[PDB]
Amino acid sequence: IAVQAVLALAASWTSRQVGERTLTGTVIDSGDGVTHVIPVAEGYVIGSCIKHIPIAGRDITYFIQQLLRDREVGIPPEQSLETAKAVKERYSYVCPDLVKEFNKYDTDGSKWIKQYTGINAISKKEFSIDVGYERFLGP
Amino acid sequence: MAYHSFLVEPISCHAWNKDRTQIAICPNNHEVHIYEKSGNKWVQVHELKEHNGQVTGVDWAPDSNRIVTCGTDRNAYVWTLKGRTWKPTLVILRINRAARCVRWAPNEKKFAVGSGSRVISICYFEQENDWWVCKHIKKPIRSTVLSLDWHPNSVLLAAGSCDFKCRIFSAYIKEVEERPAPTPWGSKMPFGELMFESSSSCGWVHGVCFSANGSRVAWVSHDSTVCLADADKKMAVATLASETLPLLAVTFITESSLVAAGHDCFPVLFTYDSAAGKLSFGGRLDVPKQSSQRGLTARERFQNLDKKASSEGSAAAGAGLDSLHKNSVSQISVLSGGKAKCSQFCTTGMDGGMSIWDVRSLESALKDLKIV
Amino acid sequence: TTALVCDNGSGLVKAGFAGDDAPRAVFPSIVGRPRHQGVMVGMGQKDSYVGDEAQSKRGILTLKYPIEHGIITNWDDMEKIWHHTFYNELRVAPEEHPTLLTEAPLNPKANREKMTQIMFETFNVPAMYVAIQAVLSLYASGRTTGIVLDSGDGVTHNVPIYEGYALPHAIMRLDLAGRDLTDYLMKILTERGYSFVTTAEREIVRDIKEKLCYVALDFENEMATAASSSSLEKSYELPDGQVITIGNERFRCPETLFQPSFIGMESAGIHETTYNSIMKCDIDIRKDLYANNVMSGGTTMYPGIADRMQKEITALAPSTMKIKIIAPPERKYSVWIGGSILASLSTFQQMWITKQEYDEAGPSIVHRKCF
Amino acid sequence: TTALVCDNGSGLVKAGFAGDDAPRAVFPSIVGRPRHQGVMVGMGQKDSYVGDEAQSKRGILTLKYPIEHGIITNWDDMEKIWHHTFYNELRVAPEEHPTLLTEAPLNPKANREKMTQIMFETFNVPAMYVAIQAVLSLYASGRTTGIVLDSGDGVTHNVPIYEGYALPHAIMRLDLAGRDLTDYLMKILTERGYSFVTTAEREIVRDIKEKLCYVALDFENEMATAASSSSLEKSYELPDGQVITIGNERFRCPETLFQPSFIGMESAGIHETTYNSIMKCDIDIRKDLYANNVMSGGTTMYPGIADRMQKEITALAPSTMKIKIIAPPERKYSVWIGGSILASLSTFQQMWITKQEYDEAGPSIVHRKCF
Amino acid sequence: MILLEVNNRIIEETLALKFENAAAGNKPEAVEVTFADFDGVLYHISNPNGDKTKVMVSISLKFYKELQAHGADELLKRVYGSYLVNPESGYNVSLLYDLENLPASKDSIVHQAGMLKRNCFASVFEKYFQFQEEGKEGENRAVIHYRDDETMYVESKKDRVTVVFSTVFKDDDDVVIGKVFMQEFKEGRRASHTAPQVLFSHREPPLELKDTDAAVGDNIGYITFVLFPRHTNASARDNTINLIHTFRDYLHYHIKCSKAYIHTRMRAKTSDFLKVLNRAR
Amino acid sequence: MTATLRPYLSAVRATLQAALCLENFSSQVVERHNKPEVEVRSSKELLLQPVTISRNEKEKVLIEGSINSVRVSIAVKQADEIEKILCHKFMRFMMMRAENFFILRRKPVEGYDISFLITNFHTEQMYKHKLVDFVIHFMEEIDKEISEMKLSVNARARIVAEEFLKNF
Repeated sequence: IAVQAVLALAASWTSRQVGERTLTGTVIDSGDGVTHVIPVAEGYVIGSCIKHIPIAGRDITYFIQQLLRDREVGIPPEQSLETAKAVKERYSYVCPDLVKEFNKYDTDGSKWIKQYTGINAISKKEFSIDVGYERFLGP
Repeated sequence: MAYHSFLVEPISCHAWNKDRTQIAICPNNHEVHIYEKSGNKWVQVHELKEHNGQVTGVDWAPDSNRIVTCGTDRNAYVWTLKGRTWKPTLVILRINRAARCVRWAPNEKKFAVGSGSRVISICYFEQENDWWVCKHIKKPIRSTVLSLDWHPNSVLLAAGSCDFKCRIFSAYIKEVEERPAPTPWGSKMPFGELMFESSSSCGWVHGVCFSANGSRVAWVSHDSTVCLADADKKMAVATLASETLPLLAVTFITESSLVAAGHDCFPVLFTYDSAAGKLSFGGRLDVPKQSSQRGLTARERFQNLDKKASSEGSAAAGAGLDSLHKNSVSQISVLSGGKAKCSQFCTTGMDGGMSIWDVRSLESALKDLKIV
Repeated sequence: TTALVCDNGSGLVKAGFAGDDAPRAVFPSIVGRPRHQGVMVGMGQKDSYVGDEAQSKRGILTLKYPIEHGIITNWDDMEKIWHHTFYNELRVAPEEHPTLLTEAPLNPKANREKMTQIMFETFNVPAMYVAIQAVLSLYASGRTTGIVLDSGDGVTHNVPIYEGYALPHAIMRLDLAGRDLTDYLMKILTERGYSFVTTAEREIVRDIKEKLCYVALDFENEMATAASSSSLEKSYELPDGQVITIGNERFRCPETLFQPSFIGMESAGIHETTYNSIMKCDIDIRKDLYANNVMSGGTTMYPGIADRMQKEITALAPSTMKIKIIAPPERKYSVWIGGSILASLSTFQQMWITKQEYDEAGPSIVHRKCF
Repeated sequence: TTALVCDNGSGLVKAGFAGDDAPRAVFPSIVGRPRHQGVMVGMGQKDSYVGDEAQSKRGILTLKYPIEHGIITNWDDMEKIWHHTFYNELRVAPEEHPTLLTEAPLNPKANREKMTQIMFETFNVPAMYVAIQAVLSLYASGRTTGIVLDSGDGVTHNVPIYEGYALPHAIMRLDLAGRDLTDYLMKILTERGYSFVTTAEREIVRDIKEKLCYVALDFENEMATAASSSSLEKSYELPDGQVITIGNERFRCPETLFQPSFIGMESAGIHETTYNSIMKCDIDIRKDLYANNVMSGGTTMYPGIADRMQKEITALAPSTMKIKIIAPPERKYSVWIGGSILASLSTFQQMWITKQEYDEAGPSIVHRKCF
Repeated sequence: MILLEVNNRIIEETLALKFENAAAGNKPEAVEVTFADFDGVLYHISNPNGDKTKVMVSISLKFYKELQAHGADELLKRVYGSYLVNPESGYNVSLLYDLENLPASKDSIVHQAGMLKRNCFASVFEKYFQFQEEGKEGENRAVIHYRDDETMYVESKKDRVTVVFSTVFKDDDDVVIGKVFMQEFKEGRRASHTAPQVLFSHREPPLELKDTDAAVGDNIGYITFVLFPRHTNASARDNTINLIHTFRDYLHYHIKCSKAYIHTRMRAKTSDFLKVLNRAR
Repeated sequence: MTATLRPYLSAVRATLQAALCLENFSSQVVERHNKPEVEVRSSKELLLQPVTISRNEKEKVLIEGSINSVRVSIAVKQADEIEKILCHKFMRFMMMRAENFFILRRKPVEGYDISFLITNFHTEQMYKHKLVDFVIHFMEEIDKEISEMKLSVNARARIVAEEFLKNF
């Protein structure tokens, strides 16, 4: 029973071109219940300098369940979270300033203002629903 | 007679002004407040902290109002009411780790001591120190003191020890005293000298008490021997052990009868004449401050769906003991009329309450002793 | 520190905290917008007023009461009474704790999941319990075998237990407690010259009742006496300095509990009506449950009640019975106070239903977190 | 000190020690387990109420006494009751003390292994043997030789002995017990018009019967009498405060022993059926046997049956020889006391299988290729 | 829920996906497989023949030497020699599902080809069936050491088809069940009123093959399994073979499923004493 | 009933009345931090006797006492692997729950079958003799529970064909 990162060590030598030849550097790790950072030098590390980051994708996706109250409708409130992800991951990103970015979606066509379609699983029939700002606003 | 815990302190010791009004306490840990006899209510009167070694004993010289303080630091002092508060006034010693008990040479000359360090740090006042100083009985002793009693002539001393061997000693200091009167036990009476012994290494001697003039002395160990030495029977001795639960305390209440108490929480009587080894009892002394009418069926119901200790027994009528005798009783003393003519007596416990008691119902006998 | 404990139901409001001897939120369960023109500048107001504030503005107010079939129906109707209740009555964060809410059975279902969408996806609360409303009595009474009554205003229940075993065929449970008899009593005192009556005064008939009505003792002879004696008749007083007098009505409407059949209601006199469902059951219980009957809710508290009732129950029963009529003072609130005890039970805490379940679960099977 | 002697069988349990004057460990050889949703869930109850507690709770419980291919089949329900003995009757281990077990005639193959598997791997006794219960009776009488009846709550058997040498072809084992009576007996309540008649009242039926039944002295005289009288009818309390007054049934249904034919059952009536023992027996002894007719059981304590069965038997018998029929006070209760007292003949032990024999081969040391 | 299939969840879904992919003409990713089952299997799968359009399953077991000795091959030449295939090396044999070996109805073989394990066993069990049907005692027994702290053979008699066993007991806590509960089978079937003969034998293998009471008063299970023709008909047969090709292996897994379970009682119990322990107060 | 158990545990509780001793001292030559005093016993005269007490012939108790802290260990007649290792599936399970009740000398100690570590702290923590009036007897009840697991486990033996064969 190894600590989970032990598996990822193998990938760092699956990548194996010239210069892959010591254990000094820094992984940044992220996930859904956990995120991690670790000061590895040839395997050694320091307790309070390794980092155990509790902030993770659960904690985002229910916040996104509140972003539904911005724009969109017609879902069993637990197919609600399903649909929220089923949008999210292909379309969401970062902007340099909010107050520029509003106006692209306000104006400059479907490259901003995409639309998504799916099913109200209350009894498995369609909803067609907005995309826009929620892309850059999520991450 | 009567009782109350105005707040539930683990009263680990108690002490007073001689009018038994300001109750000082050994507390939980290192946090003291003195309370007072607000008629018969109990109300705070002081905060004390600067003897920081928890608290152990004291010797409140109760006329002069000088609490020589002791415990787990050499910040040991005469606390005195400076009008403002009881406040420190330092003692110098050569003990280590702690002081457990302290004991005025009865005429308040000085005090005797029981160290965290095998020893009697015989401590004497210097105006020149601005404070006390000491000299030491590291030997011929082997190990340290739990209980103390000066014989009334005040330079003559008895103690109960973790060196077990039931020994009588002298501890005269040249720079405060002169040597005592020809002590029948033994009269080599300088510093650190041994008057007499009873061969008893029989448990660590835990209580020591002169008779009403100290013509004889009692002892008990915490291993719960009960014992004596009598000089007029020509340095005679006696020993016994109790039936009942192990000792908290014992005292003479005459020259012929004594009160004892243990983990049974109720006091029991002892009685005697002068028949050397003829140590004899007199039965349980108290009657409970409770009667069977206690109950509240609603909370008994609520907390029989929940189940914490929810299968009943009269052990609970004393929070485990029965007799209202609690998690435990913790001390005993006479209030008034004394070791001859007592009018009232009192007891403490883990519950933090004052208690005072049915004395003179038991007054029902005359005279004592028989030269045997 | 503590979790809220409430008569979230009909009646008077009756709510407080776990471990209290009492509720402190106690007022009328009312929705109260105006209707008349917003005139005197300096008067300056929001739109609607709750219970005590409905009183405070009453002449101006459209006053309404959500309690259809006993169901405090619409969600919007409560939400700002709720807002008030916590933030302003109780002066409290609902987020501070789990909460001991309550329910009666025989509601339409998804109701509870819609409520929970409010109580969490509005009101966010850590957790809650929704205790079935007979249960609340058990700590209060201490009882475990017996009969549990309920009558305040706006739901009836009548529950057998024998260490539980609440009987789905032999329970009785109904749309209101003591409520629309006042319609009959209104239909009475119009006869007392009252071309002079209103909607907002059932609340005040109910007052005269609470002051001066009593449960009739020997109805036929009560009527014989009412037909022949002035001694029944006693005065009452009205807001601008006006007396009235009343006395036979004062037991006449207080017989309909034994005669819902007065209106042509299919219910017999209620303990008779009820005794029938008890007949659906074991024989052994019967003297036991007679020696174990328990009373609570507002309208249970009327004078003449037990000294009539035991003798009317006597008209039903087999021979050789002995009885216990566990009908305390404040029996009305004894049901609130029993929930306040229950909340303290460590055993009771052992599956507090969280918002965190709901956060994953959505509504879609909370009715199988239920039975 | 002790060695262990028991009525491990049907009816009540009726155990004690070796040598005692009385069985003392006594409650029904049947037990109940809640038939219910425990609606007061977490009220601190274990899943069974046992004989006397079963009865204290019988409105609550499911209960067992399995198929008439034996008395029982999941004997591993007396599983529980083994502990109910060991602790809940006794607080002791069987594993301490030499044990006198018992079993019936003609048990189908698997019995004694499946038994002893438990009795030594589980009950771990120092050493034991298993008795057959008939002559236990004669020990109490101080006898060896005669005809011994059993009729009981498990079973019946009819047992000729001669200082031993008991008849493999003229001993007559039979399934019959007071167990069986009630199936005819209780259909009569619809003749009684009682719209109210269940399973759990079978014990009250059995009660009234054990209180007031007897066997008819010459049944058509009784039938003509029931057709002309009702002093027959005798009163009986019921648990809500009712009485029922009933009592022709009280000896009508007590004909069925002569008339199994009542259910259309092709069996002869009692003494006629029994005579066949004697018919298969030696013929010479049939003189002397007139003084050797030993009769007992709980089922044997009725009035009227004695003289009836004598005259009935006498309808089969010649006169010619000196009668003694032999049925003591407390014959019902007695059998355990004779079997208890056997152990005083310490010789009775020497038969014992020890746990070693049982271990070494297995109870393949003694089971049922063994005779 | 605890049930199984002879075709594998792991395999069928992936290769039916590969054949959905073959129908689409799709390009590969790197599969190779080895794993195990009941009966001591070394499964295998591959991208054989190097290229973008083949798959091969393969298999290897030591006691194949005891099995190729028998004419199992002919039914299998029907059911699976419907397909076009060759043995791989290191494996006893292999199935090349070349994507050009796939039919129009690509699904239809998938189940069958997956169920092949037991079906290979059945392909030779049929000989003892035929021996019983031809009225033949003692015929041509399949002595196999599939296991070896255990033993088995298949054989025949005119009335009844047969298998026999051995298996060495490790722990007395097992034995105390072994020498009891099958004697409430060998003496107990009323509520399960179907079964052929099965004799678990705490010491006793039958006499033409080994001989009875060959264990330490209880320390070797020489189990035996014999069929009434209400099984040896062309039907009730199949149901039963399936159970047997897992039985004691699967059972000895169920043991541990149930070992785990008791800790519900124990969780409750131990938690109860944690409650009870307060009551000293 | 096993009635000499009454002499037995009445005499246990007479010992636990003679010698309800445990009360505190800290230091006089070495440090104030009160120890596992029963483990660290240097010398006799200050302290309780070391003792052992048979019930019969396999069964016995050990008790050992510093004046302030104490051992118990207790021995049982049972000796089959079917008695031991099976109840030791529990005595494994047991020991983390010892961390939820704080006075085990946390092992199923052999020669005995168990051990305990006891101290004066407890005498100040809540209550009086109802404590030992629970403890000493609770300790039998948790043995009577072995009978509870007995029929439980033996009925797990009655799981056997009651699954596998009874499927058919």
